[PDB]
Amino acid sequence: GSHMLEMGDNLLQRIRLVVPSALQCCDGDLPIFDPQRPPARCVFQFNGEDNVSEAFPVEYIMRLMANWAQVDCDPYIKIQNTGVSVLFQGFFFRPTNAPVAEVSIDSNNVILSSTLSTGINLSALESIKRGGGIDRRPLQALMWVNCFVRMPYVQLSFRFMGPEDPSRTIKLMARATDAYMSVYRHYFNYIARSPPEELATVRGLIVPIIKTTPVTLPFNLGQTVADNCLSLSGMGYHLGLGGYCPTCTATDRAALILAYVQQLNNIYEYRVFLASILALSDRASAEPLLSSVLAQPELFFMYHIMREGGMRDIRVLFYRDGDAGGFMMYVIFPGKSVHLHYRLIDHIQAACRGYKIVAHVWQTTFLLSVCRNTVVPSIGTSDVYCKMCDLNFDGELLLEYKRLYALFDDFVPPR
Ligand SMILES: [Zn+2]
Repeated sequence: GSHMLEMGDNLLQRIRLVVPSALQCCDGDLPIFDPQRPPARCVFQFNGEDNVSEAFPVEYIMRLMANWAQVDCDPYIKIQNTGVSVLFQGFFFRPTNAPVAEVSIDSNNVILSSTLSTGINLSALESIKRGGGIDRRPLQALMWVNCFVRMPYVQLSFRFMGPEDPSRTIKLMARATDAYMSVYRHYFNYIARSPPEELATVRGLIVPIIKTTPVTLPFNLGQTVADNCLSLSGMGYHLGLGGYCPTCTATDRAALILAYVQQLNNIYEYRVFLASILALSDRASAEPLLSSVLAQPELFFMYHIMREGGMRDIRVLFYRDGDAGGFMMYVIFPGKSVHLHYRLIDHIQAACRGYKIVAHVWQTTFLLSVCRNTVVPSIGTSDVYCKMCDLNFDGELLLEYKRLYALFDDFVPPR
């Protein structure tokens, strides 16, 4: 009689239970759910507002739904950029032409533009799980989707999470199988009796199973998400999770434009910037060259952000951009290792919108290439040229730029 209505509500309530509150439930008017005839329409919806950074327990919800259904199904969850928010939409079967993300353990990031969407179903999730050798024991490794709502964009990351205490989870599955006497069914029937213990269990999957991921150079920083850091060294090329990176754990558009028009003041701050233009003047007056580089204020933004972020010993090289005109810039890192804090990557991406930032390695030197793909008030070229004449430059600095321009004259950004 009423049982069927109760079975469906118990499901949706347990789903809403495990979804963090920042992703607000926004379901409409839903019908009665028949386990033997699961619906094909959308069964739940959760919404994340702009600037939200939260994780969705995609795998747990999928397996909960598969456990509820008394027939074969392939739970599918669609992740959509609404233009003002991220929208998670759940289904028992993937709609006809719904998208499925092409992700793996190592390539796990997805960036959605405005109005676009991606998705994933339990079948694809399981395939990714068995290809990466992930632990398949129930509750040892479940996938979540970390979302960083950064309108007009939505950043996603498909990550496998695990328990802080695996032994505490092996014992839970031991008590669940005892009461019952796949193995997931034992857990879901047991945990159905204690919503509090179910919440505590899902909220306990908070240990990333893959804290670092390899990348291939050249690496476009546009493939990162807001909490990704980047490490380049003799240990390889890796993306990290800002929260779980030991190095990491250890200014809007206005302030950037304000820094460009106020560069003449605190001339020492970008002494290293002007010294590059001197060294570039030799090879082939310097005033028309200085004007061209200042016509690309994003290049100054990058240099300003790098040093505000602690990367004080960087060097910048300017090369004519054959395609877009003007100049591209190489940020040369010192030494044989570099770590870009996740906050720094976020900053340089926002500051240089319209420019591609790509990490390279050339002649034992790590670098970023900044190539062109809101008006900034122009400054007086002559005002900067005159300050450049009065500035003093040590020979070591000028020789450094001599060696660097000679070293990178043969460097060709793959693009
Ligand atoms: Zn880091």
